[PDB]
Amino acid sequence: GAMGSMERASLIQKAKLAEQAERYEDMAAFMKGAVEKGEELSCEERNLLSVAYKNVVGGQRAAWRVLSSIEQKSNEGPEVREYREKVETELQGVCDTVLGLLDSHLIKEAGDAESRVFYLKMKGDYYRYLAEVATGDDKKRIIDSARSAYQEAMDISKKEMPPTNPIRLGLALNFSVFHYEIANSPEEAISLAKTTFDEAMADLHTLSEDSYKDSTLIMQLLRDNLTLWT
Amino acid sequence: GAMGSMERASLIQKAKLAEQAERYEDMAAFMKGAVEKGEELSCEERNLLSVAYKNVVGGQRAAWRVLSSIEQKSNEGPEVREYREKVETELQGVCDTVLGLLDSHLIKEAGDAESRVFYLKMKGDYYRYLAEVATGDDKKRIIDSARSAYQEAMDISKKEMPPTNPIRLGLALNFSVFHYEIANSPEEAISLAKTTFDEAMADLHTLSEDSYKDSTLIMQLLRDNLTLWT
Amino acid sequence: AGSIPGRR
Amino acid sequence: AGSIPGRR
Repeated sequence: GAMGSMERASLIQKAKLAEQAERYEDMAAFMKGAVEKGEELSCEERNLLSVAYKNVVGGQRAAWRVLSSIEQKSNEGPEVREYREKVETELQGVCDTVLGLLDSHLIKEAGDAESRVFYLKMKGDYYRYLAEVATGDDKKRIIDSARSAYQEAMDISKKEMPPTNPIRLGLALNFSVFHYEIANSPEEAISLAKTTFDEAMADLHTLSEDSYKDSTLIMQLLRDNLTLWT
Repeated sequence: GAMGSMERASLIQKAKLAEQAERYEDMAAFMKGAVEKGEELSCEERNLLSVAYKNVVGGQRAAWRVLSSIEQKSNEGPEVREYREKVETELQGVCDTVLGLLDSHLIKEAGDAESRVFYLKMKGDYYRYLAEVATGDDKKRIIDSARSAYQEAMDISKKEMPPTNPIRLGLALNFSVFHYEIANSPEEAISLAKTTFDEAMADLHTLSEDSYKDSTLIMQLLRDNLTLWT
Repeated sequence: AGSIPGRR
Repeated sequence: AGSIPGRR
């Protein structure tokens, strides 16, 4: 595409530079170019792809929430709605771009549990971001697409990864947020966070000091949500 | 231009929304569209224009400095230089865009001291940002363009504004930074900051509580620089 | 509710 | 050295 004339290794190097410079739009464009070279991604490369798009869409979501709040207060000229719609359309375009990379062809080529779970978690997340802005029409279908991606990732992670694996933990955290914030299922969110936390606690004894630090950091996020929800 | 079909008042409203959403690139595009309607800008509108572009170019400058530091360490593949050059070219394009708005036709239509000084300070600032990345060729000419804009603004401000006026104070602050960081004239920087601070102090008695707060906030920045430079 | 954050 | 900052 736009990055078709740049070497894969140069795109990866530039994505790392863009991260250091906090240029996340550039980072995402470099990683899109790398994915479109057609080769599978290593663990580090998958993280670069996810970090780039999470930061781009995170800024869009924060702006959408500011504008949606102003619009709701205005509804209690067309400019606030028009501008919220502009940001919303841009956000949807970024989510569709990520989902398109996962569908062409990252997921189908991902055979190891670590890569397949990582990509299915991403698919759940980007459908979840689409669901946050969706209103009634395909809102149900978007929610089901998120749920289905998260569920397949959960099924694989429970069979193939230990309960302390950081991707398994982050998948459970984000699926619990999906249940609480999107699916109107706070009891399912609380149950998932509690079971995930407890099963990780029981497996910490198997870990090195560095892996212990990685796993306990995500467990604290599960605990923080449980404290907010209970 | 790109905003030619949107009403001036709608562009201004959307610039304010973009500021609230921290969408500074959008903010700058809305304000460019407003300027290109051809009418003079009010005080509030001038601030929106300046805030938008200062934030856009501020992020570019921070990224350029990260990349320039990495490149210098690498010089003690072509990717770091190439990416620094990409960011540099984007930064130069934003500066050229602002300078083009000032030249077509904000400055020539600005007859009151408040508007003319504000725009000449901007012209100094954007040439200063071009100078930060310039290397030898027109580096001298860019520096002289910044100096000339700041000097004309200083001459008007000293004749037409009180020593506590916030734009007069910020102009002096930024011209002192120009002397220290660009023109290799630290003694001129220190002298300007000290004289500006002392003449403002002597005029504070004339101010209301709110104007006192505005002026003393900028005076503290002059003092902070003097503390770093001495 | 907090999800996995963006990197540092 | 600090110049005028961007808005809040």
